[PDB]
Amino acid sequence: DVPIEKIPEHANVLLKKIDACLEILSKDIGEVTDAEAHEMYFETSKFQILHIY
Amino acid sequence: FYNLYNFVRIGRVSKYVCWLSLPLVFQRMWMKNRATGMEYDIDLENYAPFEAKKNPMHGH
Repeated sequence: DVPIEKIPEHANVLLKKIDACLEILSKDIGEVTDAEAHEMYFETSKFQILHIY
Repeated sequence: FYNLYNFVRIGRVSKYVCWLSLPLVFQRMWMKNRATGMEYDIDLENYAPFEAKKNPMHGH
């Protein structure tokens, strides 16, 4: 009950699905840059912080 | 000493707490000198000597 001409339609459907998946999964989260997350990297320096203005 | 105190600088709780046991050192320094020459009753020292040996009330 499934002719062989109907296969590439199914393949196209699944290609659309997996492409919709990979366009999201291709994205990734980079390194965090919030200073509040890294303030203790500077708090723990071997010298006190110079607020120079 | 600079290394140790540069690390004390980085602490959060110990650098404000671990010094509170230090006055106790001076307490001992003062009380020891108070006790080196404290005048006491001869009768109580002969009747109740502190941690002296051969006191039967202690057991030995």
